[PDB]
Amino acid sequence: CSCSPVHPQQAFCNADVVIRAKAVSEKEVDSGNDIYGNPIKRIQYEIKQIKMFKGPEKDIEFIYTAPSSAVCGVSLDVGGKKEYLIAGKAEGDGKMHITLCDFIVPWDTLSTTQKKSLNHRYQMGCECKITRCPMIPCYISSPDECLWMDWVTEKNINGHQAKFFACIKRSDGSCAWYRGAA
Repeated sequence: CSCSPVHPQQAFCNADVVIRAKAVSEKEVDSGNDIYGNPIKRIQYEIKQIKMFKGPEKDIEFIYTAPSSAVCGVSLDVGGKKEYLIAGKAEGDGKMHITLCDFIVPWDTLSTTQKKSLNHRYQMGCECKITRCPMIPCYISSPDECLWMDWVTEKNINGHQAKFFACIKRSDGSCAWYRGAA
Protein backbone atom coordinates (compact mmCIF):
# COMPACT_ATOMS: atom_id res chain seq x y z
CA CYS A 1 0.00 0.00 0.00
CA SER A 2 1.33 3.47 -0.94
CA CYS A 3 -0.43 6.75 -0.16
CA SER A 4 0.22 10.45 -0.85
CA PRO A 5 0.70 12.71 2.17
CA VAL A 6 -2.47 14.64 3.02
CA HIS A 7 -2.67 17.55 5.48
CA PRO A 8 -5.16 16.55 8.22
CA GLN A 9 -7.60 19.31 7.27
CA GLN A 10 -7.54 18.20 3.64
CA ALA A 11 -8.25 14.60 4.70
CA PHE A 12 -11.11 15.90 6.92
CA CYS A 13 -12.61 17.90 4.04
CA ASN A 14 -12.23 15.16 1.41
CA ALA A 15 -13.70 12.37 3.57
CA ASP A 16 -17.42 11.62 3.50
CA VAL A 17 -17.53 11.01 7.24
CA VAL A 18 -15.24 11.70 10.19
CA ILE A 19 -15.84 10.16 13.64
CA ARG A 20 -14.09 9.38 16.91
CA ALA A 21 -14.57 5.66 17.51
CA LYS A 22 -13.56 2.43 19.17
CA ALA A 23 -13.78 -1.02 17.66
CA VAL A 24 -15.79 -3.53 19.70
CA SER A 25 -15.66 -6.64 17.54
CA GLU A 26 -14.40 -7.97 14.25
CA LYS A 27 -15.51 -10.50 11.65
CA GLU A 28 -14.86 -11.28 8.00
CA VAL A 29 -17.89 -10.74 5.78
CA ASP A 30 -18.98 -11.17 2.18
CA SER A 31 -19.69 -7.68 0.82
CA GLY A 32 -21.23 -8.60 -2.55
CA ASN A 33 -19.71 -9.59 -5.89
CA ASP A 34 -17.35 -7.41 -7.92
CA ILE A 35 -17.85 -6.59 -11.61
CA TYR A 36 -16.64 -10.09 -12.61
CA GLY A 37 -19.06 -11.85 -10.24
CA ASN A 38 -16.38 -12.59 -7.62
CA PRO A 39 -17.21 -12.16 -3.94
CA ILE A 40 -15.67 -9.18 -2.15
CA LYS A 41 -14.20 -10.15 1.22
CA ARG A 42 -14.02 -7.44 3.89
CA ILE A 43 -13.27 -7.10 7.59
CA GLN A 44 -16.31 -5.68 9.40
CA TYR A 45 -15.41 -3.78 12.57
CA GLU A 46 -18.33 -3.25 14.90
CA ILE A 47 -17.72 0.12 16.58
CA LYS A 48 -18.96 2.47 19.28
CA GLN A 49 -19.21 5.94 17.70
CA ILE A 50 -18.03 8.37 20.40
CA LYS A 51 -18.67 11.45 18.25
CA MET A 52 -19.44 12.35 14.65
CA PHE A 53 -17.70 15.48 13.34
CA LYS A 54 -19.18 15.35 9.83
CA GLY A 55 -21.08 13.00 7.53
CA PRO A 56 -24.67 11.77 7.11
CA GLU A 57 -26.65 12.09 10.34
CA LYS A 58 -27.18 8.35 10.89
CA ASP A 59 -24.55 7.13 13.37
CA ILE A 60 -21.77 4.82 12.17
CA GLU A 61 -22.09 1.31 13.58
CA PHE A 62 -19.83 -0.66 11.21
CA ILE A 63 -16.48 0.11 9.59
CA TYR A 64 -15.33 -2.10 6.70
CA THR A 65 -11.79 -2.61 5.35
CA ALA A 66 -9.66 -5.01 3.28
CA PRO A 67 -8.43 -8.18 5.01
CA SER A 68 -4.80 -7.23 4.41
CA SER A 69 -2.51 -4.21 4.60
CA ALA A 70 -0.99 -5.59 1.35
CA VAL A 71 -3.97 -4.03 -0.44
CA CYS A 72 -4.35 -1.13 2.06
CA GLY A 73 -6.57 -2.80 4.69
CA VAL A 74 -6.56 -1.11 8.11
CA SER A 75 -5.97 -2.73 11.53
CA LEU A 76 -8.03 -1.44 14.49
CA ASP A 77 -7.16 -2.71 17.97
CA VAL A 78 -10.45 -4.34 18.89
CA GLY A 79 -11.64 -4.87 22.48
CA GLY A 80 -13.05 -1.50 23.41
CA LYS A 81 -9.52 -0.15 23.86
CA LYS A 82 -7.85 2.17 21.38
CA GLU A 83 -9.85 5.19 20.26
CA TYR A 84 -9.24 6.52 16.77
CA LEU A 85 -10.07 9.61 14.77
CA ILE A 86 -11.31 7.93 11.57
CA ALA A 87 -12.03 9.65 8.28
CA GLY A 88 -13.38 7.65 5.34
CA LYS A 89 -15.99 6.78 2.78
CA ALA A 90 -19.67 6.78 3.78
CA GLU A 91 -21.70 3.87 2.36
CA GLY A 92 -24.94 5.11 3.93
CA ASP A 93 -26.79 3.07 6.53
CA GLY A 94 -24.32 3.66 9.37
CA LYS A 95 -21.50 1.97 7.41
CA MET A 96 -18.10 3.29 6.39
CA HIS A 97 -15.15 1.94 4.43
CA ILE A 98 -11.52 2.77 5.17
CA THR A 99 -8.14 2.19 3.53
CA LEU A 100 -4.65 3.01 4.85
CA CYS A 101 -4.58 6.20 2.71
CA ASP A 102 -7.54 7.55 4.71
CA PHE A 103 -6.88 9.65 7.84
CA ILE A 104 -6.82 7.14 10.71
CA VAL A 105 -4.84 8.02 13.86
CA PRO A 106 -5.17 7.12 17.54
CA TRP A 107 -7.33 9.73 19.31
CA ASP A 108 -4.68 10.51 21.94
CA THR A 109 -1.94 11.33 19.39
CA LEU A 110 -3.83 14.34 17.98
CA SER A 111 -2.69 17.85 18.92
CA THR A 112 -5.15 19.90 20.98
CA THR A 113 -5.73 22.16 17.94
CA GLN A 114 -6.30 19.21 15.61
CA LYS A 115 -8.96 17.90 18.01
CA LYS A 116 -10.59 21.30 18.52
CA SER A 117 -10.46 22.02 14.77
CA LEU A 118 -12.58 18.94 14.07
CA ASN A 119 -15.63 20.77 15.52
CA HIS A 120 -16.03 23.75 13.14
CA ARG A 121 -12.73 25.26 12.03
CA TYR A 122 -11.51 22.67 9.48
CA GLN A 123 -14.99 22.84 7.95
CA MET A 124 -14.34 26.58 7.37
CA GLY A 125 -11.60 25.60 4.87
CA CYS A 126 -13.33 22.82 2.96
CA GLU A 127 -13.61 25.08 -0.11
CA CYS A 128 -9.85 25.60 0.03
CA LYS A 129 -7.11 23.40 -1.43
CA ILE A 130 -4.04 22.48 0.60
CA THR A 131 -1.16 22.02 -1.82
CA ARG A 132 2.09 20.34 -0.83
CA CYS A 133 5.35 22.14 -1.65
CA PRO A 134 7.62 19.26 -2.68
CA MET A 135 10.65 21.58 -2.75
CA ILE A 136 11.58 25.26 -2.67
CA PRO A 137 10.95 26.78 -4.94
CA CYS A 138 7.20 26.28 -5.24
CA TYR A 139 4.05 28.30 -5.90
CA ILE A 140 0.26 28.21 -5.97
CA SER A 141 -1.99 28.95 -8.96
CA SER A 142 -5.39 29.69 -7.49
CA PRO A 143 -6.16 32.10 -4.64
CA ASP A 144 -8.08 29.43 -2.69
CA GLU A 145 -4.90 27.35 -2.20
CA CYS A 146 -2.68 27.23 0.86
CA LEU A 147 0.88 26.03 0.36
CA TRP A 148 1.87 23.31 2.80
CA MET A 149 5.49 24.00 3.73
CA ASP A 150 6.10 21.38 6.45
CA TRP A 151 8.04 19.02 4.18
CA VAL A 152 10.44 21.67 2.84
CA THR A 153 11.13 23.32 6.20
CA GLU A 154 10.97 20.46 8.71
CA LYS A 155 11.47 17.19 6.80
CA ASN A 156 8.30 15.85 8.44
CA ILE A 157 4.80 15.56 6.99
CA ASN A 158 3.29 15.97 10.46
CA GLY A 159 5.15 19.26 11.02
CA HIS A 160 4.12 22.69 12.32
CA GLN A 161 1.33 23.41 9.81
CA ALA A 162 -0.19 19.93 10.14
CA LYS A 163 -0.29 20.16 13.93
CA PHE A 164 -1.37 23.78 14.43
CA PHE A 165 -2.65 25.38 11.23
CA ALA A 166 -5.85 25.28 9.21
CA CYS A 167 -6.39 26.72 5.74
CA ILE A 168 -9.41 28.99 6.00
CA LYS A 169 -11.35 30.66 3.20
CA ARG A 170 -11.78 34.43 3.47
CA SER A 171 -14.24 36.90 2.01
CA ASP A 172 -12.68 37.20 -1.48
CA GLY A 173 -12.60 33.49 -2.28
CA SER A 174 -8.93 33.39 -1.21
CA CYS A 175 -7.53 31.07 1.44
CA ALA A 176 -4.75 31.43 3.99
CA TRP A 177 -3.13 29.58 6.89
CA TYR A 178 -4.34 30.55 10.40
CA ARG A 179 -3.19 29.11 13.76
CA GLY A 180 -6.55 29.00 15.58
CA ALA A 181 -7.44 32.21 17.39
CA ALA A 182 -6.85 32.30 21.15
